[PDB]
Amino acid sequence: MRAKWRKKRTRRLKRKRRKVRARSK
Amino acid sequence: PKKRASNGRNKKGRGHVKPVRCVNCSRSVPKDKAIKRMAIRNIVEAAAIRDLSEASVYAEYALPKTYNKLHYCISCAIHARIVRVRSRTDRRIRAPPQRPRF
Amino acid sequence: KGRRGKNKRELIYKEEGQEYAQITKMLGNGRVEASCFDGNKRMAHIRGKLRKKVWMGQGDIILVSLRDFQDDQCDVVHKYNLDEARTLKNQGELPENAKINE
Amino acid sequence: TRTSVLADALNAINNAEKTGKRQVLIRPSSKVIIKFLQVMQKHGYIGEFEYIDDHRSGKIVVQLNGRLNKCGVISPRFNVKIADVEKWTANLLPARQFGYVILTTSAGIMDHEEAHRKHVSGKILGFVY
Amino acid sequence: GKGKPRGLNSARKLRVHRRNNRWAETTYKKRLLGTAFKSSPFGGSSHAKGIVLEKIGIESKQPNSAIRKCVRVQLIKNGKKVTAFVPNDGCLNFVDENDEVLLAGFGRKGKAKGDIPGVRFKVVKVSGVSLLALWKEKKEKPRS
RNA sequence: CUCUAACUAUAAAAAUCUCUCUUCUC
RNA sequence: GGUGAAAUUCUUGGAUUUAUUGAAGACUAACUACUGCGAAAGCAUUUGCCAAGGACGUUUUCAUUAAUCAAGAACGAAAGUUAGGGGAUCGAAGAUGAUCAGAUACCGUCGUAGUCUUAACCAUAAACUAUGCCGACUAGGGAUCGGGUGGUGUUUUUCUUAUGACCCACUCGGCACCUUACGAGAAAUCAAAGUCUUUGGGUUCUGGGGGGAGUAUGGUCGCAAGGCUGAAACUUAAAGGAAUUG
RNA sequence: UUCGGGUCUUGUAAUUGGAAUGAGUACAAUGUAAAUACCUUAACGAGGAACAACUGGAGGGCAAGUCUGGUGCCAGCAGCCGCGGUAAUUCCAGCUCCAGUAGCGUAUAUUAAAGUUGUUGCAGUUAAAAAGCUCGUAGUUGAACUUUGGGUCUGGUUGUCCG
RNA sequence: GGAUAGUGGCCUACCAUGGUUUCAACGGGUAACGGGGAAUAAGGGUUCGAUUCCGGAGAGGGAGCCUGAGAAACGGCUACCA
Ligand SMILES: [Mg+2]
Ligand SMILES: [Mg+2]
Ligand SMILES: [Mg+2]
Ligand SMILES: [Mg+2]
Ligand SMILES: [Mg+2]
Ligand SMILES: [Mg+2]
Ligand SMILES: [Mg+2]
Ligand SMILES: [Mg+2]
Ligand SMILES: [Mg+2]
Ligand SMILES: [Mg+2]
Ligand SMILES: [Mg+2]
Ligand SMILES: [Mg+2]
Ligand SMILES: [Mg+2]
Ligand SMILES: [Mg+2]
Ligand SMILES: [Mg+2]
Ligand SMILES: [Mg+2]
Ligand SMILES: [Mg+2]
Ligand SMILES: [Mg+2]
Ligand SMILES: [Mg+2]
Ligand SMILES: [Mg+2]
Ligand SMILES: [Mg+2]
Ligand SMILES: [Mg+2]
Ligand SMILES: [Mg+2]
Ligand SMILES: [Mg+2]
Ligand SMILES: [Mg+2]
Ligand SMILES: [Mg+2]
Ligand SMILES: [Mg+2]
Ligand SMILES: [Mg+2]
Ligand SMILES: [Mg+2]
Ligand SMILES: [Mg+2]
Ligand SMILES: [Mg+2]
Ligand SMILES: [Mg+2]
Ligand SMILES: [Mg+2]
Ligand SMILES: [Mg+2]
Ligand SMILES: [Mg+2]
Ligand SMILES: [Mg+2]
Ligand SMILES: [Mg+2]
Ligand SMILES: [Mg+2]
Ligand SMILES: [Mg+2]
Ligand SMILES: [Mg+2]
Ligand SMILES: [Mg+2]
Ligand SMILES: [Mg+2]
Ligand SMILES: [Zn+2]
Repeated sequence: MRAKWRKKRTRRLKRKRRKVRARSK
Repeated sequence: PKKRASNGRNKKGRGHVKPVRCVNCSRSVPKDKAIKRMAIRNIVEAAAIRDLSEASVYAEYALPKTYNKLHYCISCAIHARIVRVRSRTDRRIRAPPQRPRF
Repeated sequence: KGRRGKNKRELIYKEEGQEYAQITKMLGNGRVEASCFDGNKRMAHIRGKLRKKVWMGQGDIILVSLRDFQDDQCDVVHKYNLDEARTLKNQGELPENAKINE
Repeated sequence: TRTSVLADALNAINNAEKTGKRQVLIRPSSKVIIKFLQVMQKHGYIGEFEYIDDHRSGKIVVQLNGRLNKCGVISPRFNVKIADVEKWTANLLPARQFGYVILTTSAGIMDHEEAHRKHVSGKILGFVY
Repeated sequence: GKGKPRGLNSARKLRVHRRNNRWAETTYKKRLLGTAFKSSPFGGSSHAKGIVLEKIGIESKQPNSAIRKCVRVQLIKNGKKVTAFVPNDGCLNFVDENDEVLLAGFGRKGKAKGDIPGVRFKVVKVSGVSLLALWKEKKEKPRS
């Protein structure tokens, strides 16, 4: 992979999981 | 590996240069890696001067020339044959092609 | 690419710990899974001398040897190319609950 | 900024010697260089050399004879025992048949053999051979 | 030049800076952190007695094809579960599952040797007696 | 031992690839 | 129109061009270079104001006031976020008409946020010269920029001196360049990447096989985007660098 | 002149002798508090001197086999590179041979190797790595210069001529 | 001032606001008793030190104490906890 798009994928994963954190509270 | 000692940019001590659009594909390129040609030409082609010459008022008219630079992205410069893919020891020769006619 | 290669046989019957099985789907990494004619779904590994020499696909009766210590897995040995499979169905060594024809 | 003028002096000496020159211009010219060069000269790596007044820090110009091979300075002037002298001699000098570790002693600037015969030892300065 | 300090009174950093860079060597990091004591079921032990559960065949990697006769085992000393290898030809059928087996290292400092994926350990002693003793017909399994 | 003049004008589409890798000593 | 070819789209309410004007915001073409300024980002119409700085000149002034620097701080491209102002161009999203097997991609037209601003966050970039800063030395050659040197110098022109602009020989500083190795490097190459086994000028900050992974977790800054800090379990005999021949 | 005396030696033989002796027994004595054991010593105690040396290994690393038979990408070996798919110098055996030797073989640690933790002694252009840039406390380091030469006597320690 | 055999916030009363710390305090971990040492070896170092010697600590865990010059003893007591 281009490291750029792997970083983007992990970044979006982080955003989704932190929205999960926010919705859980 | 560093391909060109001059880094193939010709900036070398300026930080950042304004960009200029390519003339064919309009790709923005730094105004120094911006291969550039003086397109000076007679307004009429030499093949058709004679028809103009003997069929015109104002005997011995100036017949001016049109002037403009052309700025290419290097992709266009290579494909449109403006710049060739030279060899190694022949890369460090920067003199233009021996003044095409002299 | 046959120049790189090593370049009417008969069937072989199961012998004391091997069974005819019908592949149900082809799994990745070079594995496969097949129904043995016992009411069981076992996991077969495509053996050497077999990997990229002779191919196999879904719906193909094929010989597989069991491993005496772990029955849940097994390794496939000998393939049957669609005409002695009918013969296998004929001789009745394996139950005829599974007919495969196109 | 310049930190140890002796290092600059010896670096100029080595650079100009390697290129094959015969004279060297030492710029800062402090006591320690003068003593160093007298030790050098009495050993013979250097010919008749010269100091110059400047009303400020002076200057040195030193004649060579190509006799030298390499000089050098151990800039952090390490505390050497009378015992650890052999350690430095082994680690710096080519072969004990010759070579001289130059160190400052309670007597003064002094090569290692003088230090051992006077039975004194101080801080190490450089190494010449 | 040589961008580390060289003054007499710089000793401190020359120590502490090294005290930082030592954290690069994996050996040193394992030794100070004691990762051999939390992970790596051998709590620093070169050998451990476990109970065998089942005998498995494990595939091999690309250039080598063969069914390596490995064996699951749960270690008494911690209760963890690992996979080991039987280091001779006719010795898998010496295990007699649900048996006390003594496990040792496997020749690569807590790694996988050769072409046996997902294993870390040999097998040396089975039912008290050493496995190589059985494979040389010098002693016999008690079968108790 | 005297010098610095020419010049042109192209781009449509074309994806994938199963083994088998093997010595240098007089 | 537009393209490789085409269509979408606008057009006898006359589109396209042909002239005058006027509005808006935009940018400052060509001058534009192996040239300049700045700490770096970056900086290009004119003019005035505001303060600032480099270098050069100095038989001027003080006398170690110096260098790098954990901690702390200021700037910090573009995109982004607030809010208010503007709203041309160009264009993420979306809408389209093509190509293709599919193409919600590359080509083609419209079009939102942005693109420009005004105060505040963001502090990341291949923020690259992939060369930390301050020192001293070492080889030949030219030009070029800034200053200052000397010409019985040239045209300048105001008769003549003065300037300015040039020519020469300089010198100090700056971006750089060419040749070479007699130094290095593993080489590509470097005038520093030399003065390093003949191993010591002063100094900060980084790395210890590759993956796991800049991920897990805890802090910490931020509204948010996210940034700084930062592993391990585990998995492998390679990954990687430069060059050679095909 | 082919010789061949093996004339001088070395080895190789299930040929063949007589020497020598301990491990073991054991009279005793010593040894000890008592004793064992050792140190002595009667008498016993070597012929295949069965009174029997193992442990790993023979592709490379690395000393030693391209010998035989078996298995046939299976079993297995292999710390790494790799061997094995019908002629296996790598498995499994037999025969030879290598290495160490009453020792040798593993496994997890640690040390030298490791100039792969670098203070002596590492790299930072691209192989990992120079903070985006600057200021700045602590830390680190920080220009040169303030009695050097001369004269004497004299103590010795070395090599002189040597007594 | 008390208490100690005796100095001492050692403790009590009344005062004052000081003490240490980026020269790493405080906190956390140590499968750490400290040391004489052992392995290792061009030089420089790295690791280990439960243990033949020296100190210290403890006698299941904590506390309390009599006797005695000497113990907060443990093959000496008291109590709690296991
Ligand atoms: Mg600059
Ligand atoms: Mg160019
Ligand atoms: Mg053929
Ligand atoms: Mg298989
Ligand atoms: Mg397909
Ligand atoms: Mg019109
Ligand atoms: Mg302009
Ligand atoms: Mg300019
Ligand atoms: Mg900071
Ligand atoms: Mg913006
Ligand atoms: Mg479409
Ligand atoms: Mg689109
Ligand atoms: Mg588009
Ligand atoms: Mg548009
Ligand atoms: Mg970054
Ligand atoms: Mg790593
Ligand atoms: Mg990663
Ligand atoms: Mg986090
Ligand atoms: Mg390459
Ligand atoms: Mg024997
Ligand atoms: Mg073997
Ligand atoms: Mg053997
Ligand atoms: Mg060999
Ligand atoms: Mg064979
Ligand atoms: Mg063998
Ligand atoms: Mg060594
Ligand atoms: Mg290294
Ligand atoms: Mg890279
Ligand atoms: Mg890299
Ligand atoms: Mg960088
Ligand atoms: Mg930088
Ligand atoms: Mg300071
Ligand atoms: Mg000084
Ligand atoms: Mg300790
Ligand atoms: Mg200890
Ligand atoms: Mg003791
Ligand atoms: Mg006690
Ligand atoms: Mg107990
Ligand atoms: Mg008494
Ligand atoms: Mg007690
Ligand atoms: Mg007691
Ligand atoms: Mg009692
Ligand atoms: Zn272009």
